[PDB]
Amino acid sequence: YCKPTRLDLLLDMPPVSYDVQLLHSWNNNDRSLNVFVKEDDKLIFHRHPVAQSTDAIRGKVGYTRGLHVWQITWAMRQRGTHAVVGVATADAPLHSVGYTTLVGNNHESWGWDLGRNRLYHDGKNQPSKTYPAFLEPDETFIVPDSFLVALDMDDGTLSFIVDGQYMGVAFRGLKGKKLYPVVSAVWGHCEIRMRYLNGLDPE
Amino acid sequence: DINNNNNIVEDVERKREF
Repeated sequence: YCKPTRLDLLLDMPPVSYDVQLLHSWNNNDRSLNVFVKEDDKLIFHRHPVAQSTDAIRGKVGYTRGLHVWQITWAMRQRGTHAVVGVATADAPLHSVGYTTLVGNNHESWGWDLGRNRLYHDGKNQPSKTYPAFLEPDETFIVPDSFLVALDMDDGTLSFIVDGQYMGVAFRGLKGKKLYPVVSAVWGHCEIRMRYLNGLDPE
Repeated sequence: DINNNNNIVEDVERKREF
């Protein structure tokens, strides 16, 4: 549960400008059509209040190498029954009927369910895993409104940092892919912000 | 409903996938 040195270095760097944030923000050309990027606030998408629907959207950049960190802000009261945060390849589906853990439900996505404290990957075929891993079985862990996602494409891992605490590696095995930030949501009018902070090339 | 959604608004993504 100790931050890697490379991550400590990145987290120390001043964060990138809004102009650069916009290069990595939510892609309005790579979404469920039941969400949209807000015109006046392009770091944020809005989900239309569609019943029995789960909807996702990918960030503009798919990372293949280096360490990358971004910030998610997702207000507790706008999470509903299935608030999932992670990464996906370009082939991951961005919608399902019903309310589900869309991100992590297939071989193309890896998600942390913020309400369940559970990780999903190929979730129709594999069991979910408790995260953070230190939680005893019935134990509650409240994810705050904002937290960080760390994708290390060189090591091939996804981890999370919550209120400055490294929560451990969530997923492994990601080397050689091209992975995009993604969230799946079920709450009507939820607005979810993603802010890219920095990246560090390999070496 | 339980997720602040309703049946009145169109499921555009579902109709796009039809």
